[PDB]
Amino acid sequence: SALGKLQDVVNQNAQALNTLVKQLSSNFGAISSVLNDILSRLDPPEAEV
Amino acid sequence: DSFVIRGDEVRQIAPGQTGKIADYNYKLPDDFTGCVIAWNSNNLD
Repeated sequence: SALGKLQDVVNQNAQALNTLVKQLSSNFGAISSVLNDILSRLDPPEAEV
Repeated sequence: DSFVIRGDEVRQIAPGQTGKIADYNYKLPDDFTGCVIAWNSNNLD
């Protein structure tokens, strides 16, 4: 850990991208997170919400 | 638009609703429909 600051930069960027990708799985208050599924099993007027 | 339908079909004719009349007979668009006015016509029949 001699190169602490540079390794910290790399880790911070990896952390940001990783959490950004993790947010996709989050439900966000809808019936399901995966978008194809929410499209498939509801009518378009209801699925829109 | 003028047509004659039964009381249940009156519920059926709404935007985005799904029913035997709604699926095939008559479909409202996924957009505002101005108004829907329904009254029984049994005396006229």
